Order: sequence, then C-alpha cells, then structure tokens
Amino acid sequence: LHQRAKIPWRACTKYLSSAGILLLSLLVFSQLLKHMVLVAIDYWLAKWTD
Amino acid sequence: TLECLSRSTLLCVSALTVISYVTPVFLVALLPLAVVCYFIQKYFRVASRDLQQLDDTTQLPLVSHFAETVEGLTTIRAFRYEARFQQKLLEYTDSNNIASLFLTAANRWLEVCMEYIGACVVLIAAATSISNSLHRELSAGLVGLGLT
Amino acid sequence: MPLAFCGTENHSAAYRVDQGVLNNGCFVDALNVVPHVFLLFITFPILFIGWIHHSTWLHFPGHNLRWILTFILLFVLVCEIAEGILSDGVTESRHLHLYMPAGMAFMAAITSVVYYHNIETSNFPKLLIALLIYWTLAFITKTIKFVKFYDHAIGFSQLRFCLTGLLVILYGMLLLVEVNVIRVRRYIFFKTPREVKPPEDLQDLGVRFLQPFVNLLSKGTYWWMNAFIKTAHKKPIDLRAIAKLPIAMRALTNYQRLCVAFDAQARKDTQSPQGARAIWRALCHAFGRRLILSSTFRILADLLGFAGPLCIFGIVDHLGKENHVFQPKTQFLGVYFVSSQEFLGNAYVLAVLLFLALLLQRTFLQASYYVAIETGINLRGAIQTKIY
Amino acid sequence: ARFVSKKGNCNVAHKNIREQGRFLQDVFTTLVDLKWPHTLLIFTMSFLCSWLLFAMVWWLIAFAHGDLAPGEGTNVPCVTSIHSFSSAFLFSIEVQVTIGFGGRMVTEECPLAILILIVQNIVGLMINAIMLGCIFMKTAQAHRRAETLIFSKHAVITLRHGRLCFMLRVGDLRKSMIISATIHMQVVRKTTSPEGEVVPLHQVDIPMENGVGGNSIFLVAPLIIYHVIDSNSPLYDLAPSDLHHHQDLEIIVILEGVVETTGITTQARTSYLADEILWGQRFVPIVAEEDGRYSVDYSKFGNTVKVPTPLCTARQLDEDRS
Amino acid sequence: ARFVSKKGNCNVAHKNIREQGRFLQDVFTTLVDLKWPHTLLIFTMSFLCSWLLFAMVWWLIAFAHGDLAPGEGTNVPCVTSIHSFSSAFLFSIEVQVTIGFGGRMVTEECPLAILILIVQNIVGLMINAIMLGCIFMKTAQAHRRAETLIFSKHAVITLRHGRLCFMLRVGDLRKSMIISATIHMQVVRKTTSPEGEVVPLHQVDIPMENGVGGNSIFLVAPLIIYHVIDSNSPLYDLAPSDLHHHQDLEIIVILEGVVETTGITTQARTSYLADEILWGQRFVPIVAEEDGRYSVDYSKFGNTVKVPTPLCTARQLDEDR
Amino acid sequence: SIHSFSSAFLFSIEVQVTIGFGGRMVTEECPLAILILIVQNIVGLMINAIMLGCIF
Amino acid sequence: MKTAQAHRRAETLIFSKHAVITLRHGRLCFMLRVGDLRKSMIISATIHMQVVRKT
Ligand SMILES: Nc1ncnc2c1ncn2[C@@H]1O[C@H](COP(=O)(O)OP(=O)(O)OP(=O)(O)O)[C@@H](O)[C@H]1O
Ligand SMILES: Nc1ncnc2c1ncn2[C@@H]1O[C@H](COP(=O)(O)OP(=O)(O)OP(=O)(O)O)[C@@H](O)[C@H]1O
Ligand SMILES: Nc1ncnc2c1ncn2[C@@H]1O[C@H](COP(=O)(O)OP(=O)(O)OP(=O)(O)O)[C@@H](O)[C@H]1O
Repeated sequence: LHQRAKIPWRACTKYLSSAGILLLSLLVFSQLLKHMVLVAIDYWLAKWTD
Repeated sequence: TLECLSRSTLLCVSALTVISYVTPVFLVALLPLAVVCYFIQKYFRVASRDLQQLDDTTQLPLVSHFAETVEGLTTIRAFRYEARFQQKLLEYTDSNNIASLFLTAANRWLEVCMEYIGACVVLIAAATSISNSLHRELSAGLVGLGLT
Repeated sequence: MPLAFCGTENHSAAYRVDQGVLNNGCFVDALNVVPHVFLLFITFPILFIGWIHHSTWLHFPGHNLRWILTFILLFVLVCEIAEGILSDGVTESRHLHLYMPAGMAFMAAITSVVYYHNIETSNFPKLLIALLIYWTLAFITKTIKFVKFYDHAIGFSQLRFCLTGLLVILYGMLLLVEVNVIRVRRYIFFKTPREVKPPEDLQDLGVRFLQPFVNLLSKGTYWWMNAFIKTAHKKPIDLRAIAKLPIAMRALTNYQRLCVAFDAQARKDTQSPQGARAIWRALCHAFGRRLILSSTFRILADLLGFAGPLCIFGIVDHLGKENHVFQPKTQFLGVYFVSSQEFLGNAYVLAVLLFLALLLQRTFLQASYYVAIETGINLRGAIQTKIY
Repeated sequence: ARFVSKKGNCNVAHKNIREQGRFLQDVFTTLVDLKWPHTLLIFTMSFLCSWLLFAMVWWLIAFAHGDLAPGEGTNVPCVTSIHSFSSAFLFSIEVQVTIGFGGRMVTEECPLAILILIVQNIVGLMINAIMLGCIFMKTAQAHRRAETLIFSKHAVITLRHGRLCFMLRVGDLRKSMIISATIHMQVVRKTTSPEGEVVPLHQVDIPMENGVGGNSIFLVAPLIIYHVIDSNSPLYDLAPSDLHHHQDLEIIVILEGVVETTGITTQARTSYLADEILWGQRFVPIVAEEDGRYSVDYSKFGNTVKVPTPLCTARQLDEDRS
Repeated sequence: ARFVSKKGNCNVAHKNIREQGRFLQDVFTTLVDLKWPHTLLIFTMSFLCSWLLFAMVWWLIAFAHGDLAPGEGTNVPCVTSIHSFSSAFLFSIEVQVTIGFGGRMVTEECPLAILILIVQNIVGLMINAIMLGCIFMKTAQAHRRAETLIFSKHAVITLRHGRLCFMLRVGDLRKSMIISATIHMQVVRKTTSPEGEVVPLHQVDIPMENGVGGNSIFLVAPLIIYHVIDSNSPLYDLAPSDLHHHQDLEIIVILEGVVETTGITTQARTSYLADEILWGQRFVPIVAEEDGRYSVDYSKFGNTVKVPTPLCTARQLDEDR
Repeated sequence: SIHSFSSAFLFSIEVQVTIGFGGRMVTEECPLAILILIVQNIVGLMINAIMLGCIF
Repeated sequence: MKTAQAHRRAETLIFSKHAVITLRHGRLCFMLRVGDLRKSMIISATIHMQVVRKT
C-alpha cells in the first residue's frame, strides 16, 4: 500500500513551484483553450453541414 | 509524458461531453462504464508499475554478465566453467524476457478491455442517436458528430 | 391480439395442417425450435451441478475449429434475429416465429460452447454426447426448413434463404467436429479410448504464463490475466509469482530452433559465409511461421477497421432521408421476406453490424500485436544466446 | 509449507496423477452432496424445465394435428380444449404434477398423444424419485458435516512426575460426546536411515502414556494429551535449539471417533510445528468444582503459562537419573 | 494358481455346497443392484405392464357391463366416457398415476369397478413404494466409489535401518481421506506340521513393524509398508532361489478403513507372487518439496532403483551378525 | 368458479395436495395466476420432501 | 427401511458341527472350523473364543 502511492501532490507541487505562477496557469489555460476550439470546429462543421 | 497525458485525457473528456450532448441518455449509460473503467484503470496501474519496475531490475544483471564475460574471458574458459555460465545466461535471458512478456500481456489486456468499452460506447451512442433522429428529429450532423 | 406463434392472419388460419403438415411454413419453423429447447433443458442442470489444474487442461481435438465455427455461427444467428425483426415490420401481427426460433438458437449456441468448455477443462468426454445428439438434432430440422424453402422456390434473392443455407452448413461443419472428437478419443461405444494427457510444459507448477494453454476466446481476450492482475493489487509482483516461461518460449528451445534453421540455410548453400543474407534467411525460416500469422491477423484487422467508416456512411445516409419509409415490399408465403439490398440499409441493423465488426477488428488487431511481440521477444532470447 | 494445516485441512499437491476416467455417477453424486440452497435451485430448475420441455412438445402435437387451428367441430383434437401454448404449459403442469384438472385431457385415436403421456409420466416419476432420494440422503449425511472439535494452538513440553511429557489440549464443543475416541500421534520428519534410505515425510507413531497404554480417550471435559518422551519415543533428543520454525520436527495428533447421535465416524487432525511448541510451559487448570457441578472456563482453554523447569535435553536428562 | 488376483478379484472356486435357501427376499436384492440402464428398463417395464394390465381389465369390465356397445341407453356405465380400449388405457393411466383428469370417472353403477379401483390404487401405491425403495438403495451405490486404491505391481526386499525387510507401496488416488486405515499382511503358503498335518493354504499373520506395534496407518501421501524379516516371521527361511513363478509363496496386503466422506468400510486386497518379489531393489523417493505444496510424482510410484543387498539367507545373515 | 375466500381456500387445497377437482381451474390470459401456480407447486413439493425427509 | 433389512436378513457363516484336539507343531491344540457361504467378503472379521464353566 505504501509502495503503490503515486505521490501526486508532492510531484505536482515540485513542478508547479519550479514553474512559478505565470507559466503554470498559462499552460493550463492554453491547452484547455486549444481543445475547446477543436470541439468547436467539429461542432461548427456539424451546423454548417446541416 | 506530461504533454501526452494532458492531450489524451482532454481528448477523452471531450469525446464523452460530445456524446452526452448528442444523446443525453448516454449520461445514464456513462454511469456503468465509468464505474468499470476505473476498476480496469486502477488494477492495471498497480499491475503496470510493479511490472515496469521488475522489467528494469531484470535488465541490470543480464547486460552486466555480458560485460564480465569479455573482461574475464580467459579466466572463464580456463576454469572450464563455460557450461555453467551459459546456463547462467539462459536463466538471466529467460527472467528478463518473461518480465517483458508479462508487461506486454498487461498492456494488451488493458487495450482489449478499453477497446470493448469503447465499442460498447459506439453501440450505445449509435442506438440512442438513431432513436433521437427518427422520433425527436435530431440533427443529422449531430448524429455524425456523436459517432465520429 | 394475443401473442401468437404463427400469427393472427385471416382469423388465425395459418395453423392449418391439410396438404401435409411439413408443407406448413410455421411448423417447419416450430420444428427448428425443438433442438434448441432440447439442449437448453438437457444441459442446464448439468452446468449447474459441476458449476492440480494441470490434470484438467487437456484440449479436445479440433479445439480451434469449434470456437471459430461457434463465433461465425453466432454471427449468422445475430443476422437471423435482425432479419426476422425486419420481416414483421409490415404486418400488425407480432409474427413471433420470425425471430424467436433464431433468437434462442443463439442463446442455445452460447450454452453449447459453455457446456463444451466445461467438458474441455474437466476431462469428462463421456458427457460430450448431449451436444452430439443436439448437433444432428439441430441439423436435421434445419435441413427440413432449408428444403422447404427450396420447395417453395424461395431462391437466393431472399435473405432468409441465404442465411439458412449458410447456417445449415455451419451446423454441418461442427457436426463433423463433434464426431471427429469421438474418432480420436474413442469414448462412445468404443473399445480402447486413446490416452490423451495434458502437455508436459504445464505439468510443472513453475509455469504461470499460460497463454499457449488456454481456450481460443481467452487467447484473444487474455482472460487468464485477470487472476494475475487481481493478485497484483494485493501481493506485489515477485519472481515467485511470475513462474518461469513454458518450454515453447524458453531461451534454450528458441536457440535449438535458431540453430536448426542455420544448419538448413548453410547446408544447401555451400558458399554461405553466414553473412547478412544467410542470417536474414535464418531469421525468416526460424520465425516465419509466426510472423505470417501476425500479418494475417493484422491484415484482417485493417480490413475490418474500415467497415466502421462504411457503417457510419450507411447509418447517416439512411437517417438523412426524411421519408423514413421502410417496407420489405414482398410476402412470399404469407410472411414478408426482406432482401439483402435492404437488410444492410437499415440503420439499426447497420449499427449492430458495426458493433460486431468493431469487436472482431479490435480482437484481431490486438491478437496480431501479441503474436508479433512474442516472436520479437523470442528472437531476442535466441539472438542473445547465439551472441553469448 | 506443511502437509497438514492447523484447521485440519491437509493440502498436499498430488501432481502428475494418472487420468482415471470420469463417470456420470460422479455428477449424480455431486447432486446428492450439494448444499441446501443449491439443491432447491437445481430441483426447481429441473421441475420447471421438465414441465416446459414437455409443454413445448405438447404444443407441437396439437399444432401438427390442427388442434391449434381455428374452430372446427368435426375433428377431435389429440388433447381436448388445447388452444394456445399457455394451455399447453398448463396441460403439462397438470400431467406431470398429476393435478389433472380435466378441462384439458387426452383423447383417443392419437397414438402419439398416448405415447407422450406415457413418456411424460415415466419421466416425471424418475425425476420425482431422484428428488426424494436426494432429499432423503441430504438430511442423513449433511447433518454430519460439522467439526466441533478444538485442539490447542500451541503445545507444550513440561515436566510431569519427573519425566518430560509433550502435552496438548483437546475439547468438545458439542454436548453429545464422541463415542470410542481414538487418538493417533505421529512425528513427521525427513528421517534418512543410517543404511542409506531417504524418506521425505516419514511418520513415526507415538504412544499415549494412557492408563492402559491404549488409544482410548473419554471426551467430556477437555484433557491434556500428554506423552512421556522416553528412549522409545523419537522425541528423546528434543531440544529448544531444534525448536526453531525452520526445523523439520512436526507433530500430528488425530482424534478419530464416532458421534453417538448420527453414527458417522469423525476425524479431526491437527499439526504442531516446533515453533508452535512452547518448551517448559504448563497448561492452566480448567475444571473448577462448584457446589453442584463442574465449571469449565473455555476462555483459558489453550493458554499456557511458564513454570521453573529443567531446560536440558531429554536425552541429556538420562544423566540426572544416572 | 493364484489365491487372490492382482486387482483383488480373489479368484477362488467354491464347490460341493449344500442346497442354498434361494428364498423370495433375495430376488429383490437383485433388483436393487441393477445397473442404471437396467434399473430404468426394469422400472419402465414394471410401470408400463401395470398400466397395461389394468387397462385390459377396465376394458373387460366395460365389455362385461355392455357399456361400449354403440347406442346410448339409460343404464349408467360402470366408468363414464369409455368408448374404446384406448380410452380404457387412458383411464388406467389416470387412476394409477393419480392424474385423475375426470373426463372418464368411476360411477356408482357396479361394485366390481369400485373393488378393482381399490386394487389399482393399492398396486400403484405399492409399486411407487418399491420404486422409491429401490431408488434409495441404488443411490447409495453411486456414492460408494469403492475401488480407487493403488499398489505397486511388484514388491521389494530391501535394507531399511540395516535390517532386511519385505516392502510394498500403498497409494490413495482419492482426494477424500480414509479414516481408521488398517494394514494386514499375510503369507499364503503350503506348510507341513511336525505331526503330519499338511494344511493346503496356510495364512500366517505378518507384523507391519509400525512404531506403536499396531496395524494402523495414515495415508495422505504414498507410503512404504515394510515388515522386518526377523526370526519371528515365516520369511526367515527365504532364499534367492524362492523367486520362480511356480514357487510356493504369496504375500497378501489388505487395506481396511472407512472412507471419511461415505462413512462405510472399504477393502483393497492385493497379491504379490514370487516373480513379483524383486530382491536388491529400493523404492525411489516420490514426495518433492515445493514452495506451494508438497508434490507427489505418481509416475514413479512403482519405479525401483537397484541396490546391492546380501544375497544370502536371513538365518545365516542374522546369525553372522 | 372463484366466488369467495372459501372457494379460494378450496382451490389452494386442491392444488397443493394435488387433487385438482376441476371445478376451479387455472385459465389463460392471466400470467400472474400462472406464475403463482408454479410457485405454489414448487413450495408444496418442497414441503412434502421435508415432511418425507423428517419422517425418515 | 424394509428394503435395507432385506439385504441383512440372512447370515450364512458356517461352523463345523464338532471340534477336534490334535497336536500341531508339537503343541496340543483345540481346533474348530469356520467358513463363509456367500461370495461377498466379511470385512474385519474377529474371532473370540470362550471357555464357559462353573468355577
Ligand atoms: N472457547 C473456545 N471456543 C471455541 N474454540 C476455541 C475456544 N478456545 C480455543 N478454541 C480453538 O482452539 C484453537 C486454539 O486454541 P487456543 O485456546 O490457543 O486459542 P487462540 O490462541 O485464541 O487461537 P486463535 O488464534 O485460533 O483464535 C483454535 O482452533 C480455536 O478456534
Ligand atoms: N456345503 C455346505 N453348504 C451349506 N452349509 C454347509 C455346507 N457344509 C457345511 N455347512 C454347514 O456347516 C455345518 C457343518 O457341516 P458338516 O460337514 O458337519 O455337515 P453335516 O454333518 O451334514 O451337517 P448337519 O447334519 O448339521 O446338516 C452344517 O450343519 C451346515 O450348517
Ligand atoms: N501414476 C499412477 N496413477 C495411478 N495409478 C497408478 C500410477 N502408476 C501406477 N499405478 C497403478 O499401479 C499399478 C501398476 O503400477 P506401476 O507403477 O508398475 O505402473 P505401470 O507399469 O504403468 O502399470 P500398468 O501397465 O498395469 O498400468 C496399477 O494398478 C496402476 O493402476
């Protein structure tokens, strides 16, 4: 049980702390923004093809 | 790995969101699958890391043995212990290969199980989508988006 | 109004016996129900009763010709159920005889493979008589139906004739399988049953990668990995849990196979310095019997994966037609028969075919992966031994 | 690994066994020795399937004779008042269970109808006979599947009357005592003979130090199975040094006997390891003489307490007498 | 000639026996021990014969009363709705099996029908009782599963603890245990007495050389049963020359003991002739320790390894010590 | 021919004991009636087995 | 239950009508004869002999 611990908080905090405040939130918003457009272009295609 | 994980998980949630939007009934049908999927995911992870770690450990002796057999070839043959060292290699090679073979079997078991789960989603999405378009007059393009 | 097997046409006058009972289309359909109902009732208590492991691992002869026949027999039965439901769309009557005979035939086929699998593990071949007295029982009546469809001149235009003509061959093919088991094992009305023992590879308790020694469906599903994966979640994996690999995959056995290939490749070709061409020929000759199997599965997998896009095209094309008017347009003998050109035009039928094709495609693709990996891992063991 | 478990569940891998043929009698025996809820499911399924299978063929005969056809008074059906499959199911239920309402009944000149009626009755009689036999033997045998015999988790080696004795406690959890209880104790060891013989699990029988030298034991209140380790006893060289877990020194105590109520002989084996044997300890007294009867404190049944005792070897103990 | 077959058939001939009772009560035991196909055939025949026999007599009664004659009359028939022998057969089926449809029913017309209805019911009730009684007895036979014990095809004379001893092997193929096991070893010989008596087949008990000096054993794994050939045994005058097929010697080993699951005593007799007694051989160890559980190799159950043993007489061998 | 609880009591007597007079009988078009008939027949048979087993 | 007792109804163990006393191996010995009629074996047969007299 102790071995099978992903340690997510520790590893995520290390990457988050090293990355800082600006370049961490930017990546989250940028990646999410890119994918919401991908859903949108398919959805817009459906409406146009309709 | 971080970039691939984010894209893979975002593509996944995007797919379920579209299918639920295309057919709200799928939301109900998402409850069983998202339950069993977790089990498949949870068990595989515990079976993967151990296997992956075991694989890496089993690579250390084999390759090291090779180095010894060239750094001490004269002594190895002088002792007339070539047969024992050949048997030592075969045990080492078998241990590494079965570690790798089981990892592939674990990878394939997850892939087939997730493939069946995704195939069930296709049937559920198709059935609900055709029912919606024949009776409730769902958009034809929306049916295509759900299936794709 | 009440659920009627034959129907409620002309004041339920479809139950007439005159002009021969066998000439009645409802009765030949009913005769088909009987062998399936017989097997369900006969073997259901038997499966409920039985409800190291090496002693119960022997595979009956034709262990692969039975599963692939069952799967294709399951597929045509799914098509029969789908076709029957299409056939009763026109009339108001339920016409339960169109699909219920075929529907529970698929159910009975599932029980037959379950019952056979239990006999395959638990080496009690003497029970493999119910299936025999069922298969011919499932063949005879089906032949009657086929001949009757030929008696009324149904022809290959009707989809039911094609499915029935195909389904009788499938029943015939596995009927040969059942008597083949009898011929090899010689347990029924025979004198000396031939002794068959489980393979010596699994006799040792030191084999845990039981991929060669497992049913074909679990070979393509990796069902044996469930016990190991569940065990992994509690006891961390050690080399004790992963007992050594079977003799078919051992490094020594692989080297013997690699060595014998080199002797063949260097004997006829006297001018063979064991260069790139000789080594490549040795690798091809040693592991070609498995690489081709991986390619055959992979090529079939690629072809099936394309049926998905075709299925989407068919589904959305039928849905785009706002008319939504469906009819089989013909009634051969008081029962409407649908044609193949309209069977693959229905959206629900196409969706079911898409789901079935997806199941087959993913299994074949993953099966090809493992075959290539096993050959690749086996070559690594052999190549390392030769280098050492 | 141990060849006998603490709970008496011996487990020895009988690997590579010659394939003795399987017979249908084994399946029939498995039906008899099934559990109670499973037996109900098997027989309910058997009864329901039998009625359903015969109802199907009853429907066939009526269909093939034109009985299921619309109304016509000229013909006489093979079964009167049979219209649908629901009536066919009811007719099969009436015939097999022998209710026989009579609204739907067999008629003459239909030889197939007479033949199936004979077949259904014969099948129904054999199915009912099996159910009675299975139920009859279930009550007789399944009652004797309970093991209410408790040993001690850990045995002791104490000093009684000057001689070393290996002792363990066994009690009965059922009011009815075991009749003619026979105790068998065996030391299991990979004893290689000096001549050259090697045997992996050689069993040496051990005496009982009873009042007559026999193996009879009365089980009312739990007693101590004390055996005096002497020169004849293989435990003559027992030492706390060889008492560690990884030592091949294991004791098997088996108390066979027959329970008075049912009459079926019962056996309850137990295995004691060297690590499970506590040297130089004494069992706590149990039976307190109250005013009217005797009190047994089963909570302190298998609790062993230390006592100042010699800790040498029984073989070395012979010097003290010398 | 053999005293008991290798399997345990015990091929002996009985002759000159007085007149056996051969009563009626034994024939029922013959019906009890019938095979499954034969019991089904016997019982189907019995039920069918009962139904048919009574069917004939109901038809005769209807014939005697003049009821099946065509033409409706005011005379109420003995049994109603009887117009053929097929109807008479169905009525007999209904009464005996107690289906009782009611389409054909007994009437108060003639007392002969009432008397014969009693006979059919009592015979039907007693036949069911016999059928159920036979079912109970036969069901136990299925649970019996008697002969499943294994003995080596050949026995040995080896050196255990330095002393020569006759030895054989016993194995229990059954998963279930055999409680209260007992080994009985006997020597079947033709010995003469110093007073002129010549016993044809003398059986001498042979001790099992157990630790407690008893016949009790415990079979969970294949075990070696050995008797130390000493001055207190008839084998003390053995010799290597006593190995011919027609030599006057035989060893019988009997494994009594009640099976734990069945709770009934089972016997397993085996014989070892002189040619089946192999000097200078030892039984290979079988049980091999494994991480999971102890492993037993049943292929080598009868396999032996040759060992040099004194090719002398026990009388001379023991004295020379 | 069901008209009161007395008639219903008589019908249950007829079925569980397996007399089946036939004045009161099970008809079709009432699947609930058929299902309880199966349940009552199974219950009656299992009770008889218990009674016969207990007598033994 | 009568079916169970049908098998056990009859017993057919035969004893000699009269006994003998003749020396065997020098030692004086009383002797009787026993036998079984049925082919089926009698398992775990036990012989107990008693001298009954007024003492
Ligand atoms: N009062 C009791 N009732 C029933 N069984 C008992 C009792 N006391 C002991 N036993 C049984 O005796 C064995 C061990 O005896 P002991 O008195 O040493 O118990 P223990 O140390 O509590 O054992 P455990 O760890 O099995 O619970 C076990 O099989 C246990 O079930
Ligand atoms: N062949 C046999 N069949 C049946 N019983 C026998 C047989 N031989 C002996 N017996 C039984 O053993 C007893 C003693 O046998 P024996 O040879 O003395 O006969 P007997 O003197 O003719 O006997 P009796 O006059 O008592 O009938 C007989 O009385 C009988 O009970
Ligand atoms: N592995 C085994 N499993 C079961 N029974 C065995 C086994 N080995 C031997 N026996 C039994 O022991 C006897 C013969 O022992 P042996 O080891 O000599 O075998 P064998 O030479 O193969 O015999 P056979 O040809 O008679 O079968 C037979 O009664 C046989 O059934």
